Amino acid sequence: RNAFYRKLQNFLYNVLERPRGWAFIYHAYVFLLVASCLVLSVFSTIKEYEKSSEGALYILEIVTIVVFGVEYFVRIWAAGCCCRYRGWRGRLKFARKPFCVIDIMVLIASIAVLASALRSLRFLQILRMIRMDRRGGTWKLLGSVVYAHSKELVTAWYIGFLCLILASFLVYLAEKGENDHFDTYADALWWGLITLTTIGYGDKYPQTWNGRLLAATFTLIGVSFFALPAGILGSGFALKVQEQHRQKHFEKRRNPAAGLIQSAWRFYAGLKVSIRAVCVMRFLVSKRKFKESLRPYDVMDVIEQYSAGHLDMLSRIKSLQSRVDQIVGR
Amino acid sequence: RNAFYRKLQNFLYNVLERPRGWAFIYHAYVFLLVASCLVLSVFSTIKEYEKSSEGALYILEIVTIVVFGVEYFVRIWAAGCCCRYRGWRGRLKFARKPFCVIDIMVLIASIAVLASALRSLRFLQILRMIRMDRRGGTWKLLGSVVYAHSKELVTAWYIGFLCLILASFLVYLAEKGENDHFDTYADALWWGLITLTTIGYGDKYPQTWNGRLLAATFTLIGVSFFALPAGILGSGFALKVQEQHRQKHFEKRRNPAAGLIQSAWRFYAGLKVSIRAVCVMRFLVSKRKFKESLRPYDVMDVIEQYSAGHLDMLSRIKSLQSRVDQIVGR
Amino acid sequence: RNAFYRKLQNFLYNVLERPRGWAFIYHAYVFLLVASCLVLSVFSTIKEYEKSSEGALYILEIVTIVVFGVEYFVRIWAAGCCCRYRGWRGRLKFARKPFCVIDIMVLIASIAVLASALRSLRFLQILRMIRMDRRGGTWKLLGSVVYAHSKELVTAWYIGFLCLILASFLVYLAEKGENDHFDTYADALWWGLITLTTIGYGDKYPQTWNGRLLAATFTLIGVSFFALPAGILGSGFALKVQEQHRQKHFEKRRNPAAGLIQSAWRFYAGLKVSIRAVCVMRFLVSKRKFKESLRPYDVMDVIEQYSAGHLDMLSRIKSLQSRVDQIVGR
Amino acid sequence: RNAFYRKLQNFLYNVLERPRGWAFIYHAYVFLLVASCLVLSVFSTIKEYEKSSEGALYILEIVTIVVFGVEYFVRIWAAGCCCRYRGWRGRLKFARKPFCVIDIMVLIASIAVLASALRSLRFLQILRMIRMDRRGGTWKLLGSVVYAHSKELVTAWYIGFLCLILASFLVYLAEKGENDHFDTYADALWWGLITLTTIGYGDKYPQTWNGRLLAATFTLIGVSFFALPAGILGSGFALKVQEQHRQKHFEKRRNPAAGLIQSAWRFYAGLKVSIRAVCVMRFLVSKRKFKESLRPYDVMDVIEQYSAGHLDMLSRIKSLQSRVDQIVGR
Amino acid sequence: TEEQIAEFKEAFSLFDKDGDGTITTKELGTVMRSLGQNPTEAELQDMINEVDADGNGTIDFPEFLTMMARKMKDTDSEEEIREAFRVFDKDGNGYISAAELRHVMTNLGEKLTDEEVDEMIREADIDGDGQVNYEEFVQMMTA
Amino acid sequence: TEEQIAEFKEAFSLFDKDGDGTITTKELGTVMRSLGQNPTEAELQDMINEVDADGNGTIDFPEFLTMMARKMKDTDSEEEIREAFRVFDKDGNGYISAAELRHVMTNLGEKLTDEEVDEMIREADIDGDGQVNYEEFVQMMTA
Amino acid sequence: TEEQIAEFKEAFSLFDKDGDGTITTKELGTVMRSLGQNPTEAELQDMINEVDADGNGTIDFPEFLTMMARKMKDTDSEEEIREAFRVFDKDGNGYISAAELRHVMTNLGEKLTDEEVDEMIREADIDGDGQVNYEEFVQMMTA
Amino acid sequence: TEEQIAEFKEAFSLFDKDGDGTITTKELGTVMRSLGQNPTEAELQDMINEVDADGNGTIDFPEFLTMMARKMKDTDSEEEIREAFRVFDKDGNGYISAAELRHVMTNLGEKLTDEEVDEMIREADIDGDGQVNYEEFVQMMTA
Ligand SMILES: C=C(C)[C@@H]1CCC(C)=C[C@H]1c1c(O)cc(CCCCC)cc1O
Ligand SMILES: C=C(C)[C@@H]1CCC(C)=C[C@H]1c1c(O)cc(CCCCC)cc1O
Ligand SMILES: C=C(C)[C@@H]1CCC(C)=C[C@H]1c1c(O)cc(CCCCC)cc1O
Ligand SMILES: C=C(C)[C@@H]1CCC(C)=C[C@H]1c1c(O)cc(CCCCC)cc1O
Repeated sequence: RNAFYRKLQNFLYNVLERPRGWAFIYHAYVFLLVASCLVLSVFSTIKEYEKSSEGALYILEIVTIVVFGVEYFVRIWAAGCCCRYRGWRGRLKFARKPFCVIDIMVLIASIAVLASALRSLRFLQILRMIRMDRRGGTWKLLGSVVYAHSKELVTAWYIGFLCLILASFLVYLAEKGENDHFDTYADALWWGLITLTTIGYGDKYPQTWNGRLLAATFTLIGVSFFALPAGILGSGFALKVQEQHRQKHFEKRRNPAAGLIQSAWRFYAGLKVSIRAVCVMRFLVSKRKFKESLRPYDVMDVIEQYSAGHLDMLSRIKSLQSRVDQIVGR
Repeated sequence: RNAFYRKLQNFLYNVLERPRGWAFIYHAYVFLLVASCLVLSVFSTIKEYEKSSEGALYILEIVTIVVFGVEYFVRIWAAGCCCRYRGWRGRLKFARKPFCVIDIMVLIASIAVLASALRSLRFLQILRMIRMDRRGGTWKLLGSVVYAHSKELVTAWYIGFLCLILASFLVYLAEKGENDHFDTYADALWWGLITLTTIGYGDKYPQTWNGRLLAATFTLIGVSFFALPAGILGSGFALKVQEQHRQKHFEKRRNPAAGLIQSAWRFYAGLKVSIRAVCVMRFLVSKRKFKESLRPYDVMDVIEQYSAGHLDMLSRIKSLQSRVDQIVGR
Repeated sequence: RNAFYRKLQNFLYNVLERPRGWAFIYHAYVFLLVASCLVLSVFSTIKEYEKSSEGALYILEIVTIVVFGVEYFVRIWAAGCCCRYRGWRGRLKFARKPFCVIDIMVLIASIAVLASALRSLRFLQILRMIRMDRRGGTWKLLGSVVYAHSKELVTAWYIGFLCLILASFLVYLAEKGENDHFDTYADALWWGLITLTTIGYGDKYPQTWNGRLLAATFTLIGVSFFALPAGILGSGFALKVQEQHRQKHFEKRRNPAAGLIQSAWRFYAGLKVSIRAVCVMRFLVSKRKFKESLRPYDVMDVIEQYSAGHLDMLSRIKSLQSRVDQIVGR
Repeated sequence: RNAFYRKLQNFLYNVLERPRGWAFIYHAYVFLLVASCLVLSVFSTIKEYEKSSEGALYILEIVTIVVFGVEYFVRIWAAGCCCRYRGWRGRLKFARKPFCVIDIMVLIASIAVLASALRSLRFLQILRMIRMDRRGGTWKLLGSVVYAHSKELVTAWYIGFLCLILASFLVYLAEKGENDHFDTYADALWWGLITLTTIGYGDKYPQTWNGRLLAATFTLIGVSFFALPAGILGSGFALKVQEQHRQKHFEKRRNPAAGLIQSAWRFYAGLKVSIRAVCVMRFLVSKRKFKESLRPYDVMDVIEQYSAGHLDMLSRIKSLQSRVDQIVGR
Repeated sequence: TEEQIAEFKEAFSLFDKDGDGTITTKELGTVMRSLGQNPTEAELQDMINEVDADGNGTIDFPEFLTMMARKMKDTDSEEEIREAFRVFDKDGNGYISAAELRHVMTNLGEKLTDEEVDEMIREADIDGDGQVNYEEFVQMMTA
Repeated sequence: TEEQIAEFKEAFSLFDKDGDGTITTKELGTVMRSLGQNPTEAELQDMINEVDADGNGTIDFPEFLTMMARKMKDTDSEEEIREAFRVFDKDGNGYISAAELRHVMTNLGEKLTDEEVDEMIREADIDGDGQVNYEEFVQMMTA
Repeated sequence: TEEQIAEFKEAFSLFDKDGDGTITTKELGTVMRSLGQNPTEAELQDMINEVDADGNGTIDFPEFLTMMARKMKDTDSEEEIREAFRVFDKDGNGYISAAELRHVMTNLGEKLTDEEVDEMIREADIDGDGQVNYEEFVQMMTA
Repeated sequence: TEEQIAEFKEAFSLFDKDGDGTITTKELGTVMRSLGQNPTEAELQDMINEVDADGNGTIDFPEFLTMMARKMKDTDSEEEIREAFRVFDKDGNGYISAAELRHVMTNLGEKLTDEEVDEMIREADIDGDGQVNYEEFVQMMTA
C-alpha cells in the first residue's frame, strides 16, 4: 500500500518541515520541552538546587534526546516526498542539510555525555533552539527592515550618542567634586548610558542641584532619542506587515507563469528558422514578463496599469477620430 | 400603555446592554463603583487600615450588591425587546447567558458572605470587572493584531532572547569573581532580564569595567529589541484603526442585502421547473454576491471595480468599432 | 496716517494673536521668560538657595509683570483689526475673552503681591503658561486621537490591569513569607505597578527564585502591555499628521465657497414666484455642496469622483449607442 | 596613462566622498578606529588603567593620525574628478570646504600634541566623528520630521509637563512630612521627572500610602505621555521612509529635464522677434514644468493626472458628440 | 421521483437548447433573456462558477439534479439572512417597521412590484403589528 | 396669506406641469431649462434629496409652502457663510479687499455679470473704503 | 556553421522586409501577423527592448546570430521555471497532478491545443504515474 | 531702444491678431500653429499663467517688453539646469559622455534634429574629449 504510506509520510513531512496551520502546536510542544531544559539547566547552576535540578534534568535529557532522535528519523523518512530527497542519494543529500547535520551532532553529543559537560549541554540546548528558525527568516526580516530605515536609525544613534556624551560630560563637571558616584569620566558615561536608556539602576545619580538641573534638561531629550530606534523599527515592521498583507491579495503570478511555461515549451518545440526566431523572441518576452511580475508586485503597478489604459484610451479614440474623418468625405 | 413601556424598556436595554453613546457614562459610574471596591479590598489587607477599610467596605458592599441586583432585574426586564428573549422561555434563555449566570452567582455569593471570605470577595470583584467586556472583544482584537504580526513579534522575541542569554552569560563571565551580585548564572540571567527590559531595579549591576563595557554594548541593542514588541503592536493597532475608519465609509452592504432578500423570497415564491431553476441559480448568485461583499470589504475592491470597468471599456469600444465597420460598407 | 498705523497694528496682532511663521520666536522668548520664573520659584523653595533665589526672582517678577502688561496693552490696541473688536464696545468684548480676563487678573495679582503668596505665585506662573494654548488645541487634539483609538487603548488597559493584578498576586504568594518587601498585597501591587511600568525603583523586588521566575514570565508580557498605549497613541498621532498633510493639498473649498456666495446673494436678490423658488432650491443645493465639501474632505472622495465619472461614461456611451442605432435606419 | 589614473581616482573619490555601496565598509572600519580612540580616551581617565590606557593610546594615535593624513591626501588628489575641484585653484577651493579645513586642523593638532592636552584630544575625536555626517543630513532629517509633527510633539510635551508638575506637587503634599525624600518641592519635581520618564533611580520614592496611591494614578498616565514623543517620532520616521520608498519608483524627472534642456538651448538659439518670443515663453513653460516636477513628486499627482484625463475624456466625447450631430443633418 | 426527475430533465433541455448535455453561458443567457430578464456577462459567469461543481465550465443533468435536490432546510442560509437583516435593522434589536420596509425594500436590489410587497406583508406581518419580526419569517422560510 | 398662498400654488403648478400634485425630476428639469439654466442629473437629484422631506422622492404643495415659509432669519446660514469668507479671506482678520473680490468672486462659482458685481459693491461697500467687511453684510443678509 | 549562418540570414531577411539591415517594429509585427499570431504594441516594444543590445531600437544580423547562438544550457532559466512551478504546485512538495495540469495549463496563458497537451504528457509523464515531477522535465529541457 | 521697441511691438501685433491690445489663448494658439508646432490646452494655459503678471488672463505690450527685456544674466536658471544635468549624470561627478548625450538627449523631450545635435556638440564639446562638462557650457549660456 504505497498510496496510504505516501499520504501519511507527506502529512508527517508537512508537520515536521515548514508547517502552515495546526502543525505549529506540535512544534510549540517541542519548544516547551527544549525550553524546560534551559530553565532546568539554569537551576542546575544553583548550589542549593543542584541536586534536585540535576536529578530532574537527567530524566528530562533522556526524554528530549529520545524525542529528538525519533523526530530526526521520522523526518529523514518523510523526506521522501521531495523529489531531490528520494532514494539513497536523495536522503543522504537531505541529511547533508546544515540543520540536519547539526541535529545529528547534538543527538550524538547528548547520547555521549549522558553515557563535566554542562557548558556543552547549555550550548546544545541553544543550538536546538536556534534550529527552529532553520532558514534565517528572523535574521533576514530584521536585516531587511533595518536596512530600509538605515538612515533614520543612524541619525537617531548619532544624535543619541552626542546627547549621551554631552550630558554625561556636563553632569561630570557639575558632580566631579561633590559626588563620589562621578569619580571619573567613565563613571559619568556609565551613568548617562544607564539613564538615557531609562534603565536607571540607581547606583549613580546626580546630587548637586546644578547637576540635577543639567541631568533633567538632557534626559528629557536623551530618553526620547534612545527610545527612537524601538519606535522606528516597530513602525517599520507594522508597515511592512500591512504592505505584505495588501500585496498577497491580487496574486498576479498565475497567468504569467502559465504563459512562461507555454512559451518555454513552444520554444523547445528559411521559414522554419524565422518561426524558431519568433519563438525564441517570445521566450525572452515570457522571461521579461515573469520577472516584471516578480519584482514590483506592488500597488503602484495598478497606477501603471491605469496609465497604460489611459494611453490606450487616447490611441483608441484616435482611430475612432480617423473613422469619423472618413465619414466627412462620405 | 404598552407603547411607552416598550419605549422605556428599549432605552433601558440600550443603556444596559451594548451601548453606543452617552450610556457609557452610566457604565463608567458603575465601573468606578466596582473600582472603589478593588481599592478598598486592597486597603483591607493592611493591618493598620484594616479597621476603617473594612468598616467602609461593608457599606460599600451593601451598596454595590444592591446596585448589581437592581441592574440585573432591570436587565432581565428590558431583555423583552429581543425576540429571542420574549416570554418565560425567552427570558429564561436570556438568563442562561454566561455573563448573566455569572452575575446572579456573584450576587448570591455577596449576599451570603455579607450575611473568612476575603479571597472570594477579591475574586468576585475581579469577575464583575471582567464581565464588562461581555464578549471577549478585547481578547479577540488583541489576538487578531498579534496573529497579524506573528512573524515580526516572534523574530523580535527570538533575537531579544538570544541577546539576553548572550549578554547575561558574558557579563557573568566578566563578573563571576569580583561581584557578589553575579554569584551564579541565574543571577546574571535575572540581571539581564531586568536591564534589557529597562526595569533596572539596581539590586544587581555590573561593577568590573570589562563587565560594564559588555553590559553597555549589549544593552544598547537589547533594550531596543525588548521594546520592539510594544512598538510593533502599537503600530499594528493604529494601522488597524485607520483601516477600519476608512472601511466604514462606503457601506456597500445595503444593496447586496436587498438583492439577497428579494432573491431569497422569489426562490421561495416544463417551463415552471425551468423558471424555478433560474430562480435557485439566482439565489446562489445572491449568496455569492453577499459573501463577496462580506469578506473583502476593502479599498482594493475599488481597484477591482476599476479593472472591471477597464475590461468593460475595452468591450464597449469593440462594439463601437464593429458599428463603424458596418458604416464602411454602407 | 491711518494706513501705516493700521499696517503696524495688524502686524502686531499677527505676532501676538495666532501667529504663523517667525512670530513664534517672540513667543518662545516669552515662554523662556515665564519658564525661568518656574525654575526660580522652585529654587525659592530650597532653604539653602532661598536668599539668592528670591533676590533674583524679585527682579525677574518685575520684568515679567512689566512685559505682560506691555503685551496686554499692545494686544488690546492691535485688536482693532478684527471687526468684532472695534471701538469701545468691540475692545471691551475683546477684553471679555477668558484668556484676556485671566491675563489682567494675573497682572493685578502680581502687582499686588509685589507691592506670604508663594503658592499664588506658583499658580499664576502655571496659568500664564497655560494661556499659551489659548484655545484647547492640545486638549482637543489629544482627545480626538484618544477617542479614535478608544477600543485599542481600553483593551490594552484591561489586559495590562489583569496582568498587573495577576502577577502581583502570584509574586505575593511566592514572597509573602521570605521577603519583607511583600508584607501585604498592597506592597505587591505597588511592586507590580512599578515594574510593569518599567520604573523599577528597586525598593521592592522578588528574591525567592519561584518569585523571580513568576516575575520574569509576567514582566516579559506586562511591560509590553503597559508600553502599548504609548505606541498606539504615537502611531495614531503620526498617521493623523500624514492624513492632514495629504488632505491639505487639493484645497477644494474655493469653488464651493464661491458658488455658495453667488447662490446666497441671488436668493436674496406667477413666474416671479417660480423663479424665487428655483433660486431658494439652488440655495439649498449650495448649502448641501458646501457641507459635503466640509465633512469628508478626504482621499476617498477621489474614489467617489471616479465612480461618478464611471457612471457618467456609461450614460454617455448609451447616448452614443442610441446615435449609432439611428444610423442603422439611415 | 591618464585614462587608468582617472579611473582609479574616480573610484577613490567615490569611496571617500559620498559612497553608495560596499564603500561604506571602509568608512565603517575608519569609524571603528576613531571609535576605539573614544574608548581608550575614556580608559585614560581612570587612574588604575591610566598607564596601560595611555600606552596603547599613543600607538593608536600615531596610527589614526597617519590614516587620517593619508586619507586627506588621497582625498585632495581624487577631488580632481569634480570640475569645480580641478587645477590649483579648484583643489584649493576643495580644501576650503569646512570639513576639509576641520580635517587638516585636527591633523596638525594631533601632530603637535603628539610631538596636558587630554581635553583637546577628546574634542578632536568628537570632531572627527562628527565629520562623518559632512552635510548635516542627520540634523536636517530630524528637523524635518520634528517640524512635521510639531503640534503633536508640543501637545505631548505640554500635557506631560502639566502631569509632571501636578503629580509631583500632590505627592509632595502627601509626603512632605513622613518622608525625608521629599524635603522640598525641588526634590518632588526631581522624583516626578525621574519616574514619569521611567528612569526610576530609587533615590526618591513615595512611602505614605496616600502618596503611593497618587503616584500610581498619576504615573499610569505620565509614563505614557512621556513615552509619546518617542512613538510619535518613530512613526513619523517610518512613514517618511515608506513615502520616500514609494516616491523613488516613478522617477518622472527625466523627460521634464530633457524638455528643459532642449527649450533652454532653443531659447538661446517682425517674424523673427515673434519666433524668439514664442521661444522665451516656451522656456518659461519648461521652467514651470520642471518646478512642478520638483516639488509635488507625490502619489497625489497621479490623482491629478487622472483628473486631467478625466476632463480630457469629457472634452473628447464632446467632439465625438459634435461629429454625430453633423451626421444628423447628413 | 420519476415525475420530478422527468420534469427536471425537461427544464434542463429547455436550458440546453443544443441538446449535447452541456449547458454553456450562451444557452442560459438566451433562454433567460427569452424569459424576460436581461443578464450581464459577470452575472452569467458567476452563475457558471456557482453551478460548475465539475471543473470544465459546463453543466450536465446530474449537477442540476443535485442542485434542485437541495431543500430549504439544508441551505444553511439562516445566519446570512440574519446578518443581512441586522444591517437592515437600524435599531439592531431584531424588528423592522412596516413603513421602513415599504420604503427601503421595494426601492433597492431586485425591485419588486405592489403584489410582491402585498405578499411579503401577508406572509410576514402575521400579527399586523407593523414592527415585523423576521426570525419567525426566516424559520418558516427554512421550512 | 391668501395672496401669498395663491402665488405659491401658481408657482408650484408652473413647476408641476403634469398637474397630479407630485413634482418629479423631469418637470423641474424641463421648466428650469425653459428658464434658461441647464442642470445636471446630480444637480436634480440633489434638489430632490434636499426638498424631499416626505420619503417618496416627489414633492407636494405643503412642502413648498413650508420651504418658502422659511425666512432669512431662521436659515441659520450665518456660520456657514462666515467660514466660507474666512476661506476667501487670505489674511483671516475678516476684511476683503475690493480688487481681490472683483478678481475672484466674478471668476469662480456661479459666474456673475457686471451689473451683479456693481450691486454687490453697492450693497456691501457702503463706506466705499475698498476693504469690504462682510459681518455687517451677512447680518443685513439675515434681515 | 556556414549552413546555420546562411539559414539565420535567410530568416533575418524574412524578418527584414526592407532589406536595409535594420529590423523595426513594423516589419516584425507584419511578418508575425503573416505567421498568424496578432501582437500588441506593448508586446512589440518588449521584443525590441529585449533584443536591442546596441542602443538604437533596431537590430542587425550580428545580434540575431548572437541570440540564436545561445544554447539551452546557458539560458539560466532553471530557477525561474522552478519558482513558476512552485507557484503552480499548491502542495509545494514538487509534484503536479495530471488532472490539475490538464485543467490549468490548457486554460491559461498561451492556450494550447489537444495535440499540445498530448505531447506535454508524452515528454513529461514518462512513468505515467499522474503526479508528474518537473525537475527531471526541466533538466531535460535544458538539455 | 527705439528699434528694439518697434520690433517688439511688431512681434506683439503678429501675436495680437485682433489688434485690441489684449492677447488671448486663441490668438497665441492660432499664430504659433501657423508657425508649425501644435500646442495643447494645458500648454496654452500654462503660457497664460506664466506670462499673466497683471491678473486678468490677458497680456499687453508692457508685459512683453518687460519679459523680452530679461537677459540671460538674471534668469537665475543656473541651479535649475544644474540639478537637471545631475539627474542626467548617472555618475554624479559633473561630466556627460558624448555617446550617452547623443542617445538620450535627441530621443526625449523636445526632439532635436541632426543639425541640432551637431550644434550642441560644436558649442559644448569645445575640447572634443567626449566627456562634455556642462558647468562651462551653462556659464556661457548665462552670457
Ligand atoms: C539594531 C538596532 C535596533 C539599532 C540599529 C543598530 C545600532 C548600532 C543600535 C540600534 C540602536 C540602539 O540600540 C540605540 C540607539 C541610541 C543611541 C545609542 C548611543 C551609543 C541607536 C541605535 O541605532
Ligand atoms: C503578547 C505580546 C505582547 C508579545 C508576543 C508574545 C510573546 C511570547 C511576548 C510578547 C513579547 C515580549 O513581551 C517581549 C519580547 C522580547 C524578548 C524576551 C526574551 C524572552 C518579545 C515578545 O514577543
Ligand atoms: C490617556 C492615555 C494615554 C491612555 C488612555 C486612558 C487611560 C485610563 C490610561 C492611558 C493608559 C495607561 O497610561 C496605561 C495603560 C496600561 C494599563 C494600566 C493598568 C491599570 C493603559 C492605558 O489606557
Ligand atoms: C526633540 C524631541 C524628541 C521632542 C521635541 C522637543 C522637546 C522640547 C522634547 C522632546 C520631548 C521630550 O523629550 C519629552 C516630552 C515629555 C514632556 C516633558 C515635560 C517637560 C515632550 C517632548 O516634546
